[PDB]
Amino acid sequence: GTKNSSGQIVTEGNSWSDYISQIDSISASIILDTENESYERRVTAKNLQDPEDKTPELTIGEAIEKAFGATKKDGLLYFNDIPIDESCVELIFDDNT
Amino acid sequence: GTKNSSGQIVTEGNSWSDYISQIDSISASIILDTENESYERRVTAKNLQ
Amino acid sequence: DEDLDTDNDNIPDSYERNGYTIKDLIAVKWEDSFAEQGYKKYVSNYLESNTAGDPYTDYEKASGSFDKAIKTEARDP
Repeated sequence: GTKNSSGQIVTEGNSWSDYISQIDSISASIILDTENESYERRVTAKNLQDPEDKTPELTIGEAIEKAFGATKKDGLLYFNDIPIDESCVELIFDDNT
Repeated sequence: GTKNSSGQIVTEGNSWSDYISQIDSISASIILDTENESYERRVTAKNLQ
Repeated sequence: DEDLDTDNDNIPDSYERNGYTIKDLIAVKWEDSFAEQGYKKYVSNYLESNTAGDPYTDYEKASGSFDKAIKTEARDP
């Protein structure tokens, strides 16, 4: 949904398909799973190879803190009174990453 | 195919039928045949009348 | 000395001579001490805009502001 000049929004001719692949070309995929729901986000990264690219980069802990709305409490990370660390969950990577 | 002002070309609503007969009204037809292919061209002539 | 015939938004001398380089969305002269920075060299055409029959022009193709899913070796014209 996007709004034109008259203040109303329109959903006609605006597909979601023609923004899929581009996002999956430039982003990292982060999947969280609690015991009730799941969450899946895409965060943009910095291609370090080509030097005209100006994208402000982060680390993976910063990206987890930024993507989900998660409070830094005493240095650690808390999300809906759940502790999230590198020491208190299970991390799953595929072999290339 | 013809190109508009934005540099891209369009093929929609441009038929080839509505230029057939006019060409066949004003041209001479030349057919060459070699032993591998054939070629057929139309060259305009001069109505002397 | 900006006598570009086609409006491909770039210097015809930097077209026909040595080359050029898109930096900060502008086209500057090709330097010989730029390969170490990560930049590359592009050589193109001036008498026509789309010098490979792509749907995009040279300025759309060098500065990669055309589609982000295109692989990076399809950047040079």
